[PDB]
Amino acid sequence: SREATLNNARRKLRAVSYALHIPEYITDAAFQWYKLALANNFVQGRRSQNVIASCLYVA
Amino acid sequence: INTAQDKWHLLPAFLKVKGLVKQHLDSFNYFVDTDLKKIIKANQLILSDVDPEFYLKYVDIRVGKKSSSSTKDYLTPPHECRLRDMTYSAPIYVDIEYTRGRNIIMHKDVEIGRMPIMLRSNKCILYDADESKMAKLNECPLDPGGYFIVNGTEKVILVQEQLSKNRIIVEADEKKGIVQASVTSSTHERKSKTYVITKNGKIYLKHNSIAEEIPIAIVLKACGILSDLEIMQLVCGNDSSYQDIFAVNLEESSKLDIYTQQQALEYIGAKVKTMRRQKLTILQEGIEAIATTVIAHLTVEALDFREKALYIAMMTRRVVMAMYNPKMIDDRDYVGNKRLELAGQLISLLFEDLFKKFNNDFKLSIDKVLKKPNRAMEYDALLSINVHSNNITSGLNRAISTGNWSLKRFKMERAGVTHVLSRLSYISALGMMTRISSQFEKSRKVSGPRALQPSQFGMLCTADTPEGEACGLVKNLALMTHITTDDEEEPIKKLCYVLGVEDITLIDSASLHLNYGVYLNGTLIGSIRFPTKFVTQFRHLRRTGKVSEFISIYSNSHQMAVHIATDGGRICRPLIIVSDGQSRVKDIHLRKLLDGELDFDDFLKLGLVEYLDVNEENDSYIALYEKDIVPSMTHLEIEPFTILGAVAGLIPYPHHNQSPRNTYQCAMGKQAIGAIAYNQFKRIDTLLYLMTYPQQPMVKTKTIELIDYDKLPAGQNATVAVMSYSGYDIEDALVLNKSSIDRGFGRCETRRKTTTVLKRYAN
Amino acid sequence: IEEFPLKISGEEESLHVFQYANRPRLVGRKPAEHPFISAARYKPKSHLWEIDIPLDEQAFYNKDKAESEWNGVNVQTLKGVGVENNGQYAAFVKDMQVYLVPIERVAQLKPFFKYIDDANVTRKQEDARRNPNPSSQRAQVVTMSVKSVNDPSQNRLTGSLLAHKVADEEANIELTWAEGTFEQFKDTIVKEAEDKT
Amino acid sequence: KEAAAELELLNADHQHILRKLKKMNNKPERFMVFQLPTRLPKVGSIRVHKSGKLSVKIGNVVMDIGKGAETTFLQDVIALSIADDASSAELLGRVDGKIVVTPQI
Amino acid sequence: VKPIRGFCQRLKGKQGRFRGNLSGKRVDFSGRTVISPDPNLSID
Amino acid sequence: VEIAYHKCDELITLFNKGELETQPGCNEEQTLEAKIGGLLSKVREEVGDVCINELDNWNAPLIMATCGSKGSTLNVSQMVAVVGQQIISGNRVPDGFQDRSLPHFPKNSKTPQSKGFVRNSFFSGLSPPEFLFHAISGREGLVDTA
Amino acid sequence: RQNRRPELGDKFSSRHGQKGVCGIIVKQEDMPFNDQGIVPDIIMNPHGFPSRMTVGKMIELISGKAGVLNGTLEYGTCFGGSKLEDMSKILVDQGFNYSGKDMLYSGITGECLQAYIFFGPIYYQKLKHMVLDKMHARARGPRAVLTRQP
Amino acid sequence: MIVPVRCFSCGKVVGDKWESYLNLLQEDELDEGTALSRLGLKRYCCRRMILTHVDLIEKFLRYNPLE
Amino acid sequence: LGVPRIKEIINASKVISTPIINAVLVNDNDERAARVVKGRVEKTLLSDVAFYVQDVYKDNLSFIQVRIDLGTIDKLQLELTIEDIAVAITRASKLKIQASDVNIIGKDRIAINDVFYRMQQLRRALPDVVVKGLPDISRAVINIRDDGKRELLVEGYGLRDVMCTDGVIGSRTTTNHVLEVFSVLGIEAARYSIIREINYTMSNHGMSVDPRHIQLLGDVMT
Amino acid sequence: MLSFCPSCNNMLLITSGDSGVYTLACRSCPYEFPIEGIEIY
Ligand SMILES: [Zn+2]
Ligand SMILES: [Zn+2]
Repeated sequence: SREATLNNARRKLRAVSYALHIPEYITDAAFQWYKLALANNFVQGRRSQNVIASCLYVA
Repeated sequence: INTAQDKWHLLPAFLKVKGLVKQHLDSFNYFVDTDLKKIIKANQLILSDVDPEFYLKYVDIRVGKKSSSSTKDYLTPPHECRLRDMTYSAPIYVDIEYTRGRNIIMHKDVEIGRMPIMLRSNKCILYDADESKMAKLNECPLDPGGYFIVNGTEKVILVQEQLSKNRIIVEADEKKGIVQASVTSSTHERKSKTYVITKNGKIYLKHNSIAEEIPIAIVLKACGILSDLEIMQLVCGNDSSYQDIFAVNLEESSKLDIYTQQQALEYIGAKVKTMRRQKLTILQEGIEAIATTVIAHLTVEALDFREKALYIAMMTRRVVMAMYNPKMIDDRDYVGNKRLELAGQLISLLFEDLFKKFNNDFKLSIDKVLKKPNRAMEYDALLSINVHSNNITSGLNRAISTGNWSLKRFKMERAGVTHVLSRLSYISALGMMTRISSQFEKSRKVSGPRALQPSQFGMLCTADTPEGEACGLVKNLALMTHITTDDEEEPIKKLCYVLGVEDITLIDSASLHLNYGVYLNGTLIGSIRFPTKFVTQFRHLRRTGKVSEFISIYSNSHQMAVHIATDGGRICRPLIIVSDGQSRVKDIHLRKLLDGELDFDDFLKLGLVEYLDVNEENDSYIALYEKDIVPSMTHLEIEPFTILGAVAGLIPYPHHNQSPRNTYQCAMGKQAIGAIAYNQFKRIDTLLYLMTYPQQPMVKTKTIELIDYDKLPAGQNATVAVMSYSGYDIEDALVLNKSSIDRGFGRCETRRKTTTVLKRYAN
Repeated sequence: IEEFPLKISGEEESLHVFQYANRPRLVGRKPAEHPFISAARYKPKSHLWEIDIPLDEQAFYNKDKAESEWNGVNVQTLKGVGVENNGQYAAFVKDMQVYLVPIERVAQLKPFFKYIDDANVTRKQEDARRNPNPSSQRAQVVTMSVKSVNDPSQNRLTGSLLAHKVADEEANIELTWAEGTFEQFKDTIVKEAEDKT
Repeated sequence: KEAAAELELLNADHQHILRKLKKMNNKPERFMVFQLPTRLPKVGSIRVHKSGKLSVKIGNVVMDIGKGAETTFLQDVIALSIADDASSAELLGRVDGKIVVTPQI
Repeated sequence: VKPIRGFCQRLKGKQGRFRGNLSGKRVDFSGRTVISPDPNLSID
Repeated sequence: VEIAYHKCDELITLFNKGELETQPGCNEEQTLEAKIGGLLSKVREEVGDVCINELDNWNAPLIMATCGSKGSTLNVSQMVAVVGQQIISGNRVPDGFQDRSLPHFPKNSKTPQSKGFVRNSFFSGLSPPEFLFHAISGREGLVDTA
Repeated sequence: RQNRRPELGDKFSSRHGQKGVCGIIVKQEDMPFNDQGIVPDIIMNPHGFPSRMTVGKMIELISGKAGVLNGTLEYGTCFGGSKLEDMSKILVDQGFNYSGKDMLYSGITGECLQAYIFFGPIYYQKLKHMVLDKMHARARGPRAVLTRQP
Repeated sequence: MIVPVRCFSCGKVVGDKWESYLNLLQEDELDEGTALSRLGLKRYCCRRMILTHVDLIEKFLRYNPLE
Repeated sequence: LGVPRIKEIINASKVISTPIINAVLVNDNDERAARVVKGRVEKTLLSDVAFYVQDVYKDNLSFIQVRIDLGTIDKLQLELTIEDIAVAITRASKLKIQASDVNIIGKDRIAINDVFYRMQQLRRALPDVVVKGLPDISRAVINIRDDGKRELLVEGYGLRDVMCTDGVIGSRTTTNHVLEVFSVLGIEAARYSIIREINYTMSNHGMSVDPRHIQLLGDVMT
Repeated sequence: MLSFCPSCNNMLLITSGDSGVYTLACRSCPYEFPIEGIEIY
């Protein structure tokens, strides 16, 4: 359900995190930030590259 | 000066040229020089389903080179990397193409992940440094190497020992299990061999992907040459003492009435399952041909199915000799039936699967990108390699920091590969290396793979074994040793065709069982006569001729064959060649040696020493001393004390003891406190016991002079009165001396570290 | 003391040997066989070399010798495959010399079955004759099944059984020799007139 | 006694191959199957030394004498020579004795 | 480790609630130190 | 030891040129091994007997042997007199090779100092095949105990 | 790091093949001296030699005595090294006994020893079995969450 | 490391016994034993330290990165 | 004699590795009598008795000749009653093909019985049958007791036909079994065997204990 | 019998003689003989 979407988001955030050369704690910080943002229903239907890049950019 | 009685200065020259610990360094250097560049050519084409134009193509791969600048411009220093809790690594560099433009192909040269490199190798800092770079690098110039720091600690890849691969090993049981088993490898298929016997004469080929059984008289008549007379004549012998026992299971080709047209394939493979897809790919010949070729033998045999026929025909010639001859068995404890894998082969088998698990995910990313009406992928192919670059590094560090190597093509789980490096003493750091671990680790069997065999004179140490449950399984390895690597078996076989052999295209007769037939590690080439002249010619060619350099030949008279072993993994030891009158000292060779020229790796060119430990020496005769020669010999032994290992090499007069006390003392000699390294006061270790006032051994064994143990001792010297004093001297109960122990006798330094990394959270 | 010349002069190359795996060497220790009179037919570029040999009349007109019932057997056959070797040569012994004809081509043979080799497939096809299991799918048979090239999923046959596949595509009928004496004997000596060491 | 076995077996093989080479091969249809290894650097010039030491090789290149191959069953004859337009064959016939050249170093 | 533990591996043997947690249990008030000889004590 | 090796040399060469017979056991090469083991255990017994007969007063191995301390008179014979016939699997050492045991021994080894008979004491220094044989016996006894 | 003084209970083993744990510590002079007056450091068991069957340590004391006497670090490798025949000649040429023995004077009474006692240097290594690293205790302390046992 | 000030078993001081030994081995060379005999060594348990004891502190003081 | 012996007695295993049947005779090795007991009850090596196995093909459903060796069995005379060989063959199946019509003619030509497959089954099954003795007995070795009496041991499992055999007395049979001894002599003889054989296999290596512990070990499983 | 049959090179088997004389033959091979007594060793 929603956990599969957060798993896909965690894999994409893992990809952008290990590609952008950031440490491992800020990956979990961006993950909980994306979880809070999706709890606030901030965006839908994007290609998700811009979304994960923007969340990792603010984190 | 010496005339002929020295016989000793070959071992320091050997230790200076090659060295003691080379079971990891030489194998890893051969890996990063040949195999890391070779196995990438087998996986270079990454063609996709969508948009059938895109490809990469690997043309070059190398470790830590960066061929514009220097090697890394840091190549993070090893003792600093041990304290920083970093892995000691140097990255990968590759050269690849693209399909960037409509008419443009880029040749961008990128990197893919990091890779650990063991110390003292080619691609390291600590190669060829002597108290200046050693002093600036802040580490001891006496460590054995063969290890690499991963995640703060350092791990040592143990030398794994398994059985042989392309051989036919004999087994036995209580008159029912006369199974003539084997294994095989075409680098992706082992799965079985299971040549078991159920009824007398009935030695049906078993398999796991088959229902019941397949007879020999239909295998040798279907996928072998068919005559129904050579099965009495070619495979069993001429005299009736063997054929009268082999008379059963020769009428089975007449009982079921098979008589090969295509039903001799249909009956042997109507019982095999899972035919690879839903096409039903047999087409009354196909799965039978591929089951003959690839899943049961190491030869592809594209046109002539007769070499595998003669291989099975000589395999079944031993099980008849396991029945008529009252139970002679080549047991699976002899060293000639034993090949061991090194650190390079294990790290290659790791890398060849982790590269596949990288490439499949990268192809998945390519297929994820190419799925939109946007412009074609120019630069995201140039990019998006440092997004799965942390799959080779993280996996390559995890599999060496844990020790459980999951592979998706061989289907095994290997546990307990490495070990944390114990630094109780310098003897511990030398003897935990050069260790032969095994596969029979936890099994309570007496007098099996626990009792040592007489084929260990110079091969392995006969006194180095820790007492307990692992007694006879983790024994170490001797000093004068070398391990063969395999170049190629094809020029060797062609040179055998040059030296006067016939092939297996014209040799079917009753004269197959004349004088000894030549082999190449599990493949017969020809039943040649005049065996001593062939061995003499190759004896002259291994010293004078062009390319042999690692080949053991030996004539076995009981099974009436002669073999040639060329696979990699067997052990060696140097020995002096004699010719019927004298040795090869001759008053000038060792004189030129200790004058300051003509070192090792030149005495093989002239013909003095030649390192070997296979059953070549079983077809030989080795002398002990100078005053023991007989004019019928082959070789002699250089030093007699090369049988004891390095951990058994500090015992003063070991031959004046019984063997259990030597075994106990060599087991507990890598346990005492000492003077581990020169950076003793500049390192941080998790468990480090230190000696305060170390002193030399008063008596020196002639092996600890060479391993610099006199420089770095592991104890203390003391006079001692052997008497029964005060009743405190009952059963290994010593009594010390106040005001002698008060002056610094046996003072200890126990060092424990406590690292608490402070981390910032994701909050 | 005594010198023998030998010179390489081979430019014919089609002289494959045939290891007859039925006849012992000098049966009864008396040369009385002379069995080489036979016929043949070949196959190009697939290395089969089947040869049929004529019959002697010991006892046949027996029913079990053509099939289980009948094909009318009249000839024995023999066939065998084999890859060519490298290094062997023949020799001529022309009254004081040696000529060293190249052989270089070997294919061993075994006795191949003569009319059982179609009998088992013929009985299964006759049992598969007039069967109702091939229903109306035979009418709408289409050859539209063209497939793409093997993108990284599983591959084709691709050379592992090509020597096993090519055994029915073509076959040549090569006649007997029965009179050939001049051609591979005198032209070999004429080649020595232009060799001249 | 492997040196002795070498001595008497090579003497018997040399006497047999000298006796067989000079009988029944003037003009019958009688052949001989050689082998000669690869990498040859021919005039032939095959000399014969006396006292049983048959130095049977070429004396223009390095002398690597040796002979005495296996006598085998299952008669293997050349027996023909063909071509490919519609071609026919030849009488060759009757291979009897096997001989190789074992090089010495 | 991929067997799961249920109510049979807790009763199986040598680490379960029969053969190392019930019959032979870790008792209190003990101590473990190496031994040196001494003749001058009585045998009690 | 010289007359024992001479007697064993005739006892093996009367099978090399002739034949050997035995009533109770098997046909050959087991009663041969039993007779070699007996005629070499008699050597150990006699040389240990003359060793303890010759041995000194206030001799501390003899003091422990006459009192029952560490080591019997067999241990004192292994000290001074001779060591012989190590015991593995109730017989001598088997073939570690094809047809023999070590490269320092000739083929078809069926003599003493070819199939596992040490002849040197611990004082005189052991031979390297004898040291290997004693290592065989020591590791076999230790793993049997375990 | 702590500088552990080697206490009583600590393992001390010879390099030649005999183990050992100390029994008591002797003050200075209750151990028997000689004419030069050198008090030995450790005293080993004579019973540890026969049943463990070690005679090379008995050669090791002589080789160590001649090595510390004549100056040269002496041999003693496998199957060769410095023999005993010249070794006894060196020991009797300096003025010591030909067998490593010596007459000693008893500590608690001052008179001679009735039997001779031989003494010389042995390389003594200390093991990783300090009694502080092996002492154990238990009280009414922590218990498990699963069986309420320690 | 550093030679102890007094030997273990006996009590004779071992100061001015090491540098006066290496100074006597480099300059005014003696074989091995007349060095100790002229330096003043009598009891042979006072002679198992100057003859023994590889010098480790000269190899330990090498490791100072510009201290 | 070691710890597998005391391991195998105490659990009362149904099978056992190399037991002995110490049978006692009446007469000594005088000239024939003890060799008769040495030859009767063990095994008939019929591969030595036949000297070959031959048939001849003249009539339909041909017969397979067996030749006796009277001169060979004139050293170990047990069953020179050659109809007894025929009745041991008519011991019915023994090889899953009945050899019943084996009617012998003079000069020892036994006429035993597709066709060739059942012929070769009898060809490779005939040198396996026995004519006298239990098939569960390997061989026997005769020993010399110190008084002069001869005590032969038997490697076997029966203890009924070696006790039924005339020539030996059925007084004492010191065996190694603990379950077959129960099956042929009841409860108390088996428990005396289990308190005697433990004491025998343990006193041979010293370590002698009080045999009341042996009796208490024997009572608590019998 | 462990036959040696020339001109076909296969093992002979002595089956039933097809309702009549007890003959011996091979499987689809012309080499045969009538019985004259088997050559059993
Ligand atoms: Zn002192
Ligand atoms: Zn036939």
